[PDB]
Amino acid sequence: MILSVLFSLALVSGLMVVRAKNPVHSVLFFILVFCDTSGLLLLLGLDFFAMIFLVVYIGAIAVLFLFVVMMFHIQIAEIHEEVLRYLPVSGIIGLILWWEMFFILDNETIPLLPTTSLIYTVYAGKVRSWTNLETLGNLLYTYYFVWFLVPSLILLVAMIGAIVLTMHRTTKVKRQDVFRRNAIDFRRTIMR
Amino acid sequence: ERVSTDKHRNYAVVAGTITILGALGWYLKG
Amino acid sequence: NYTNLAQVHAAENSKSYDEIEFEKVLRKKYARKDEEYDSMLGVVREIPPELILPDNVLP
Amino acid sequence: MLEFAPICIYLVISLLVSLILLGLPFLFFDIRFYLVSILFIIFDLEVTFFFPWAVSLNKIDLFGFWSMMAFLLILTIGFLYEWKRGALDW
Amino acid sequence: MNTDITASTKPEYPVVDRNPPFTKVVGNFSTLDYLRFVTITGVSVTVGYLSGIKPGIRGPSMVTGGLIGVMGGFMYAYQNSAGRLMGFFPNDDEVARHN
Amino acid sequence: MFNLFLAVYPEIFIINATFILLIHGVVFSTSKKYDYPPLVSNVGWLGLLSVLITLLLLAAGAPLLTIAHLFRNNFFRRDNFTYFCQILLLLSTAGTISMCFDFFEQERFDAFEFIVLILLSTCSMLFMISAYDLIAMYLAIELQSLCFYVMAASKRKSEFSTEAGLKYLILGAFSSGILLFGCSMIYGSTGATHFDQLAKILTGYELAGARSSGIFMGILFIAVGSLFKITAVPFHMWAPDIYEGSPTPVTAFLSIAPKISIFANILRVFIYGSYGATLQQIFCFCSIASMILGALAAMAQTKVKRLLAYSSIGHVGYICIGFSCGTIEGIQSLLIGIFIYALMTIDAFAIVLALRQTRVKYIADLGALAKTNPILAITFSITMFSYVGIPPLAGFCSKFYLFFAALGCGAYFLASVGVVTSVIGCFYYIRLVKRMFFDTPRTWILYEPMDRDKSLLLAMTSSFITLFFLYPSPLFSVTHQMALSLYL
Amino acid sequence: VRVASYFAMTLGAFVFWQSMDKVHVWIALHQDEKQERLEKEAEIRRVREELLK
Amino acid sequence: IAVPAEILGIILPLLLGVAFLVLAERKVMAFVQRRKGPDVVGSFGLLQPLADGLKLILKEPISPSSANFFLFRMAPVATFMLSLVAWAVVPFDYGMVLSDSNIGLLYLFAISSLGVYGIITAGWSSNSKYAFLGALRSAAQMVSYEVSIGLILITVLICVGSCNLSEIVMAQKQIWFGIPLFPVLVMFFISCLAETNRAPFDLPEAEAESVAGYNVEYSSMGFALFFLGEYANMILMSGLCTSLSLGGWLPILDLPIFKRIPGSIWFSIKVILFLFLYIWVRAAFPRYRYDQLMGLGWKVFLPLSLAWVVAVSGVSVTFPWLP
Amino acid sequence: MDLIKYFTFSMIIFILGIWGILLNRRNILIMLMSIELMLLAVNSNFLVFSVSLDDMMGQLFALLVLTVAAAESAIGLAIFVITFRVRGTIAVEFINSIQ
Amino acid sequence: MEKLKMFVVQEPVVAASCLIAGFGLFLPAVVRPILDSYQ
Ligand SMILES: CCCCCCCCCCCCCCCCCC(=O)OC[C@H](COP(=O)([O-])OCC[N+](C)(C)C)OC(=O)CCCCCCCCCCCCCCCCC
Repeated sequence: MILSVLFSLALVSGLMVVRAKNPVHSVLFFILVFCDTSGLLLLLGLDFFAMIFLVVYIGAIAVLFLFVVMMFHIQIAEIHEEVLRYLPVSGIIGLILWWEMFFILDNETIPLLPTTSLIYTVYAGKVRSWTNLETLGNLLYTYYFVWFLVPSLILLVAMIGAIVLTMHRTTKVKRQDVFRRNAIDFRRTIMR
Repeated sequence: ERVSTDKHRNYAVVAGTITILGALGWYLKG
Repeated sequence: NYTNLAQVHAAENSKSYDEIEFEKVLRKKYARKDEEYDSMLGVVREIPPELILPDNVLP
Repeated sequence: MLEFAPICIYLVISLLVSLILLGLPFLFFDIRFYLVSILFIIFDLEVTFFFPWAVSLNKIDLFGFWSMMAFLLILTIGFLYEWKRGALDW
Repeated sequence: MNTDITASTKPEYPVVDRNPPFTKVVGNFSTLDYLRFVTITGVSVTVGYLSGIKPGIRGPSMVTGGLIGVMGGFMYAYQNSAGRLMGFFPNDDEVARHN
Repeated sequence: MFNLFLAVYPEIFIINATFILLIHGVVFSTSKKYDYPPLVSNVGWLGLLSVLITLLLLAAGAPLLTIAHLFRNNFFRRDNFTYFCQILLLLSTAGTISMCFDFFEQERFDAFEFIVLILLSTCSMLFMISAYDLIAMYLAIELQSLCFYVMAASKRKSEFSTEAGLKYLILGAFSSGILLFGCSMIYGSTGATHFDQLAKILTGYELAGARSSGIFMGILFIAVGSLFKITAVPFHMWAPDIYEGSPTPVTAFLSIAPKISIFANILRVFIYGSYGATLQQIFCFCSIASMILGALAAMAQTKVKRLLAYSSIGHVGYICIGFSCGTIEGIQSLLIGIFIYALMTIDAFAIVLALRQTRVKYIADLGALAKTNPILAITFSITMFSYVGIPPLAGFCSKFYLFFAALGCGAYFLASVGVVTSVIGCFYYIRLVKRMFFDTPRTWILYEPMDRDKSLLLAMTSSFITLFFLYPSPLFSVTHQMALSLYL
Repeated sequence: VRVASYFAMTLGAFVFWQSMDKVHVWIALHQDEKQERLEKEAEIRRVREELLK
Repeated sequence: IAVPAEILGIILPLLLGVAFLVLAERKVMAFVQRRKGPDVVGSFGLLQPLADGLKLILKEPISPSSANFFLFRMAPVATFMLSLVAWAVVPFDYGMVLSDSNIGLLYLFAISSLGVYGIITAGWSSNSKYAFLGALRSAAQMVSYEVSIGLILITVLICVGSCNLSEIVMAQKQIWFGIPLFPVLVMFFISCLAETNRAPFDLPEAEAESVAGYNVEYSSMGFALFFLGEYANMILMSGLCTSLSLGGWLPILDLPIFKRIPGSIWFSIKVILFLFLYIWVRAAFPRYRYDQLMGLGWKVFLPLSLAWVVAVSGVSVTFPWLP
Repeated sequence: MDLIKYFTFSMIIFILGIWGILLNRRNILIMLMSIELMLLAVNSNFLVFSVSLDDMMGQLFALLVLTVAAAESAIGLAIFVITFRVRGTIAVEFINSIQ
Repeated sequence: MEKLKMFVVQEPVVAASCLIAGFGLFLPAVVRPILDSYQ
């Protein structure tokens, strides 16, 4: 029930992202759907992944989108189009994708119909319960270090591109210097 | 009066002669 | 106007080897300019007075 | 989990008290911000990678420690690029 | 952390040692490996000098080329020495020395 | 350096050289002691040197790249196929770096970050060619994608460059999302990410059935992503616009280098792992569309860069017929076609950069070139005829061997469509040759001479193209060995 | 006011998700019949192949 | 059930503590400045927070009508939620936690990350562009110093194997981590000073100066909620400082006379010293320019935090000193 | 049932991103947002598949996809900023100079 | 040496961070193998 409420809220927030008139409202509903996905991760049991979704998606990427959207100051009728015309094609494509989801579910993943009393508890792996954070760190830093070092190159490329694209140093503006003599030693002087 | 006063150019010439000697030795020993 | 042009020509033609080489280097380096990288760096790259032709001979 | 239900109830109660506090009186451009945000993204990813490494230093050996050091060195070169280019200045 | 040195293709020459130490591989450097290192470093320094004339940084360009060439030449010499010492290359001289 | 890393000396050296070049360029370009020198030429020369050195490392250490087979098996596997693919990729990168030097000085494009991104993207393509997993594949693809985003949008104030960067951005992100969904579907329905595990699970059972519907969808979405990466007509709409908008060195690099890496990746993920007739049918349809619409659209084009983009799309369609046959001869034909197309594209873009001095934009601009620059006119006409597939030149070798693979393929429809397209698409190459040689325009566009860096490369490439029919045995044997070594 | 509309859309999404649960239950129930249909079709193909051979 | 009772017993005393914290800030600043703070509203001014709150409640509200009424009203609500839910995890003694999350540190880091949205929306929803610019500046400053704070958290996480504050303190049992990492504690204190826009790095409170702030347009209760959120965050980060670098509910030297004190008293005392340090630094120092503080955050504290992370990791890995 | 619900939600989010791209013709930032929604759906699918299959590869690759998505968002917003500065507007009809 | 002293004066914080990072990398690079050999 809580799962159903959570992804109902997520679907509504995503629909508001799609059909929101104001891009700022779009960013806010994007934040909301990220929060709902984090709640779904709590339900799944991936506390670390939910927290990092919050930190990165909610924090970093979403403040980036918010900053750029607000700083643009986009006006209406500059980004504005009637949605009724595209409703048939959107419905057809969504129906095709939903039918494909139907076919995928109908064969591989069969839902279970009603259980708790039949749960066999091993008790062997519970003596030292490894957390998701702990297991992920162990694996990612011992035995998959290449797939961890490669994203460092991706981040370096992103930083280099961001600088080479959005850098503009002031051509002629004075910059304060604190290393002056009066700041360093300041020998006292008089009129005499 | 009979000396080249460019340190960088002198180092470059030394490196070029070293390169030529190394390439010749590599060819002879290969 | 031709007196002024003669002054410019004499000033250009009375240069020794060192001045010719220096002005050739300056002209080659200032022949073409990039404004994107100059703006990124925070530089202007002003034309030197050596290559500034006197206004007496300019339209 | 089983510990985030108190967090959810705390959030609900915080909403209630904030709404009550609001309703009590009723009874009576610039690229520097973008660059800062990009640096935020990069260093959030850095800290996100630090967290599991810091937790699992006891299991990962010098191999893991030096892998993290190489990751930092790859990303610290980017920080030197930031410093020398002028992205850290305002 | 477990590490395996086994290669997919079998060496075509007798193997002095499968996983020689770094110091042993460095000490295995023959005159040919030194010539490799010297030639690569000199090529890099010359290229750096010839390319840094236009920007105006000849010393800095030679320094950068020197670091790049030292790294590349040392990597190439170490590669050749290790390939010889693991039997991947015609290691007649150190096979005779081992025998 | 512990002995496992013998398997990654080329990549490690190229990464360290990229870092050193970045540090040197920044520290001596932000220097007030000098006049803030344009370090693009120096950094490019040092990057070309680094590319040559890592090429030498990879070539000489042929058996040492296999060291630590099981240790690296999680991330990548190296063999003769990857060895030759990486050799060709390094050669193409070196040629692209060498032939774009004169663009820097004349066009004032003095950002050494371009060369830094060249090196980083080349390392990404190296990792991609070596890659043997669904994770390293995605990481390398995304690394080159970000590099190419920055490359296309490199000219900040240029409206064309910004628009091309935005378009390539959005469409590449869409393709990355689709490919990611495919990887997710395969992982969920298979339990495996390593290519060996996928092969073990998938062999013996067709992908068209009630079982493994999720596997089929994942494979199809990954194929869609790869097809976008190679500009097939169902997903080609980015190639012409970004190829035109991005600076000419950027579009030359985009047309030359990513093709071989993406196609080697496709061979290693599809021909080995998910080999099944449905994938070859998908690529058959994609090849039909690619050839037909490339010819049709290039007939209507009047700009050199757009015509080159559509020619690239058509030749990708031919590489796709070679793939969609998917046999030993089919894969050998694919490799032959990739090599020949890379050589011809290097030739054509070297000539274009040579004509970039006077800012050539339209096909008519190179009119009356048979008088001002005769030998250049003959060279470019030879390149155009090679693109056509005229026998004495190199392009025809790949052409007829693709058609032979298609005749032994059983795909008579595919071969007939390909040959009809070859006849149809000859017209715009012939129009180029007419513009150089036949027309007598009222006014002529005089073109400045070349640089030696482009001239030597152009002479070597033209000699290779013209005189390839005298000795194709080395390339044919190498490609046959690569195709055989794909499996055993 | 948009808060009421947002909550109405939330209730609509909840109803849609209960409908999705209903169709999932329907698919879980009606799977065996599809299985015998597929078995009959496979038997038809096998008989056709053996008659061709 | 008992969970709402515990939540109310955490929330209401937190509001009382925030009120008496602003009163204590006034008193300490006045005593620093050779004067006496609020002393006329009740004995020693103890009823001054009550009088201020009652006046704020009784003040008639005004509606800016900024065409963003919902976002204008809900931003202080958002920051108040964030402060409270951040306080939902901080321990006070052995077993005084609501959610004993194994990822408590990252939870607090995430909540601190979410804190910028209230100010950003407050600045945007306001009609004036000065408030929007001030909100952007404050958001960026909190961003930089939260990056630094996260690096300090990583240092502490290197020191202690676990990620929950209670087990962090149980490891603090020996040496309090402040003796080994006093410079790290100092950097964390300055970073949290710049995180809450308090002491130096005080942009929004420089209203008399040209920077203005994001609270200019806000009415009585909006301003009150923003102030309550800021001061609750101040107390929260003082508690974080004492749980990270002072051992939380742990006595000094483990003497048996010191163990008679419950331990919650110890945590409260340490938090009080940290709040006194907050007011001390605010009263004793001038404030930084925006560019100066941003450059200091991105060039002085980030490299030092990375270097300290590396140094602590190297010390712990080399020797058997690892948990 | 839980796996069915999670997979259905992820597929619905993917379709919703597709719908965002479809409907937002004159809006480009929302197209990028729909792409990011596709990325989020992919991450959720990987995480739920890892949980269901008791394998850690899904978590590793979801973390890597998060890093890549953050980097590509940084690059994309850089492109957006430079484009908007070049042409002074974000309207699509000003980004149709190539045809 | 003189240039190093000038740099340390002009930028003390970066020099301190570099020294701390150098110590942190130096402990496991040398002292850790030394202790491993000693054990
Ligand atoms: C026991 C059953 C009880 C009843 C249950 C059903 C209740 C009704 C559910 C449908 C929604 C009704 C309210 C719609 C309000 C729209 C307001 C509007 O124009 O907003 C503008 C916004 C655009 O933003 P905007 O910026 O223009 O906002 C302006 C908002 N107003 C008008 C209030 C000022 O439109 C949208 O966002 C598009 C919404 C489309 C409809 C989405 C509905 C929710 C999802 C439904 C899924 C399918 C449900 C049925 C399933 C059946 C079984 C398969």
